[PDB]
Amino acid sequence: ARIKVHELRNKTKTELLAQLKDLKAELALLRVAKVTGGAPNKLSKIKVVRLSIAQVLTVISQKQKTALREAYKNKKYLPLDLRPKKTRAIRKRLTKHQVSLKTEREKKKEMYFPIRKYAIKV
Amino acid sequence: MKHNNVIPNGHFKKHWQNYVRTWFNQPARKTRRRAARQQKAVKIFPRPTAGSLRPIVHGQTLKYNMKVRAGRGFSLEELKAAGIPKKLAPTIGIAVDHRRRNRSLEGLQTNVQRLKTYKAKLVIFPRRAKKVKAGDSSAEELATATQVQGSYMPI
Amino acid sequence: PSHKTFMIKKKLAKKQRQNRPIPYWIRMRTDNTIRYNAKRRHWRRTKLGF
Amino acid sequence: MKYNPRVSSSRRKSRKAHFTAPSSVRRVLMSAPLSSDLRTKYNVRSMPVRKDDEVQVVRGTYKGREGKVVQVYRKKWVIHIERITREKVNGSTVNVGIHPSKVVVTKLRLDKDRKSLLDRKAKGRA
RNA sequence: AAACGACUCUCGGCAACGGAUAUCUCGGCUCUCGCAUCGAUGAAGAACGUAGCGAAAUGCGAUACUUGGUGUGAAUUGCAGA
RNA sequence: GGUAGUAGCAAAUAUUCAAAUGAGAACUUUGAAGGCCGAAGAGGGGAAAGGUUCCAUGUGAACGGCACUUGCACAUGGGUUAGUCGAUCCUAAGGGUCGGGGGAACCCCGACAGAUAGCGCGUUUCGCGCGUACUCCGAAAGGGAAUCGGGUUAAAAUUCCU
RNA sequence: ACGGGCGAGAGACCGAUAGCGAACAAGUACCGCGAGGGAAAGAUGAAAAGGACUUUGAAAAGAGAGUCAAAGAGUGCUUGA
RNA sequence: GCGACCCCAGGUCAGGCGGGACUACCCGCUGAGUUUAAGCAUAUCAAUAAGCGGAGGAAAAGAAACUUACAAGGAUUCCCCUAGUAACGGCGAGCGAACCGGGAACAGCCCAGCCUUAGAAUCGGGCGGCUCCGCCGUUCGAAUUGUAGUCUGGAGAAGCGUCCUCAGCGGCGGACCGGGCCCAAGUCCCCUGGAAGGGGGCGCCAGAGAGGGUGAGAGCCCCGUUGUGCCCGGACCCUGUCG
Ligand SMILES: [K+]
Ligand SMILES: [K+]
Ligand SMILES: [K+]
Ligand SMILES: [K+]
Ligand SMILES: [K+]
Ligand SMILES: [K+]
Ligand SMILES: [K+]
Ligand SMILES: [K+]
Ligand SMILES: [K+]
Ligand SMILES: [K+]
Ligand SMILES: [K+]
Ligand SMILES: [K+]
Ligand SMILES: [Mg+2]
Ligand SMILES: [Mg+2]
Ligand SMILES: [Mg+2]
Ligand SMILES: [Mg+2]
Ligand SMILES: [Mg+2]
Ligand SMILES: [Mg+2]
Ligand SMILES: [Mg+2]
Ligand SMILES: [Mg+2]
Ligand SMILES: [Mg+2]
Ligand SMILES: [Mg+2]
Ligand SMILES: [Mg+2]
Repeated sequence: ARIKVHELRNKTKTELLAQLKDLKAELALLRVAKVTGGAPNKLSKIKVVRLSIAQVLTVISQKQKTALREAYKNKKYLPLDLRPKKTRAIRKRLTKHQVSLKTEREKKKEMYFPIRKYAIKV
Repeated sequence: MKHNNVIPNGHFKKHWQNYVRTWFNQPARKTRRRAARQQKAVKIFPRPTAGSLRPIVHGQTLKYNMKVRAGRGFSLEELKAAGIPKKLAPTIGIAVDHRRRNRSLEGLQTNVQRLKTYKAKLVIFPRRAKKVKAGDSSAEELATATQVQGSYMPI
Repeated sequence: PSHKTFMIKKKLAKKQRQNRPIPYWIRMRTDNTIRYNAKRRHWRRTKLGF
Repeated sequence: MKYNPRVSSSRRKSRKAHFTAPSSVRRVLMSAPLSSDLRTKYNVRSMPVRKDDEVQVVRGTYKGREGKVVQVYRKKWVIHIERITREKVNGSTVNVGIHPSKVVVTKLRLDKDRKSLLDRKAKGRA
């Protein structure tokens, strides 16, 4: 009778929404029982129902976000909420290629006269 | 003030207590510098740990002109006399100083001889293992190559 | 006053909720050090100063 | 003598770490030795105390008492055994907390994870 | 007749008042070492809520003392229930 | 600690009798009597300010400078219902600003150095015509759209019921 | 270079009027219109085994009794000038 | 009236950037007096406190329009010394560097201008692909009031000789870092104790006798500590080898 997350992931959006509606109705009934001097057995179910509602909402949200990420894959100008967060400073940084850019003379210098491997023995 | 004492002139009228530098980190600094040296030696293996070769120069002023010490880098004239192109010298462990002028024959000749000794004592690995170029060394010389820890040419 | 802003009324509601004795079962907790509600307030002793 | 630079010999730090240990760490801290027969059979010295383990007390007023553990009160650093109890002034019965280091495990409750842990412990001893 | 008692003072036992002393310490102070990571992709701070039973502290955001993944492997616990 | 069970409890005319409860009554409740406030009140409501002090039940300790059975104290519960009453709208003294001008800068002046907001008519939503640089804040006493009886609660009413 | 941030190791340092103001729901209670000011407060026992029951009292409690090695340890509870 | 350019105006036009927070160190500005001078005004306190701004993991400085006068050194920074010195100062009170010399660390470079004119060879945006921190194709735009390339004084351009040097990919390891798992020895006999972890006797481990817990001073009761072994993940940088 307990909710299993791995079983929720195998359900469709409509079934998840129906289960969420049923859980919300049960939670409302439990609140009514609580306000009407309900027994401790009914009161203990409030936590279970709230956990089930949270689990269903989490599964729905994760499925939707995965779908959106797949839809926006291999595409530029993603929604801000779907872009990497990191930090502000890191986001502002120059790319690795931009950091490695150099003038033609510097490239010629590194190609012609790199630091050689040498030893001092003989 | 009283008695016969030297006139005091202690410079302690500012907030000197906020500018006191203590040396409780001296052993830590020594350890950190040793660790940096060891890491550098591992990185530059098998290049000598003493660093690039430096020229022999005179001391400045009449107080030290009899003294000989190490300069920043070899002059362009010295490199030309020794036959070492200036663009190649830094890559083979020879420091280059384009500023130092050569006013006397003795210093120039001394540094040219020093460069010749370094060249005689230098072993250069090829850029590519299977390709041997003009300045590269023979396989026999390369095989018996080791990192030198101390100063290889004391002044 | 009878005329009060919504924000002030909500703050007063929170202050009323915070003005109560501690639950009895708090004193039975393992390694408990709370004896009573040290932040109790009476409308005549200490004013809220809003 | 300690040599690892990331471990402290400070009394204050060790006491703080022990007394602020979470439940997962407390389980390991609440270990007990195995009996001679179990030690010989499994080639293991000590194990964390489990709920349904059979235990014999070896120290204190209950030095001879033995039974099945019925509760592992990690918050109180004690375990409770089947019949090791006492009578209050009221006359009701209450279990007496016993520290796991002062008992001996005579029979372990075995499962897949317990067997895996026993095998891992025996492997190192070789 | 200045005796017995009362008062005051004084000394001792006991009982009070008070929290010194000793023994402690998940706190403080000092030195040294490692690393470099806030924010309009909305920071720090500020408010209001949130637990079966909480006012504060701690945590969290109407999925609200927590959802999910992973690790570990039989608890949480003041009480009750699951 | 002595002071010391001492200094003090003295303004606002005043209490008395019987009964009820209670372990305990000069101080609680009921009835009777004798007085006071005397409508610019010791009566009946509001503004600010307070914030649950409001109402019911119960009460160990503390507090209510004597006392309490008691209560503006403590504990547990309950209570504030609007198209018409207000805020909300308007603008007052003034405040805060764009641009511009100053200023190292925090900031200063404030529509004063300027291509204003936009507003009406008909429409293939485009055209035509007007368009003086703040369409912002600022009054629970200024201005201002609209409700009256009758009834109802332990505690709400021009808000609840008709 | 580094009395801030995250994470570590140490000390001939302090030991609850000391040591940071703060060993505790401390920048808290509380004060001020405001800028600001700013405390006090740690120790039962190995284990609650936290004192059943009788009796007097309106009650708080007292006198017995019980737990514990100990109540000459009875929740502002090591000792107690 | 049309068109080209210039300057400017309105856009919730397509896509980006900025404000603010923290204080130990760091960079810029502004800026006292208490105090000392046995009074006090210059001076001192101090190029400090307070005030206003701006960064990072360090900042700042940095590759000589330098130091010196030597037989000369050779970017910057820091330490020792120079030195309480030269100098400054009602030459009073006081204040006060730098060079040489010895050490720590070391690293050098990029542009503007005359020099494509047989054609802007340069760059940005959109769109479509790819081994996607980027590359390719196409189309619009920027730019001649100048984007690329060469050159930077140590040089350099041009010309002639020398034949000296220069072109990647992928695999497996090492190095660095962060984690996970197991692994030594008494709880033997007697006594006092509420409880041995105390005393006595007999044993044991130790590359582990650091530390902590458990009913009193616990190496062998527990966690750990010492030393091996195995396992997992980052950093794509350095390094060896191989095709
Ligand atoms: K003298
Ligand atoms: K006496
Ligand atoms: K989790
Ligand atoms: K009564
Ligand atoms: K201006
Ligand atoms: K203006
Ligand atoms: K009005
Ligand atoms: K009516
Ligand atoms: K204090
Ligand atoms: K005692
Ligand atoms: K293009
Ligand atoms: K150019
Ligand atoms: Mg003490
Ligand atoms: Mg009148
Ligand atoms: Mg009332
Ligand atoms: Mg302006
Ligand atoms: Mg208006
Ligand atoms: Mg810099
Ligand atoms: Mg000297
Ligand atoms: Mg020097
Ligand atoms: Mg393009
Ligand atoms: Mg003892
Ligand atoms: Mg062990």
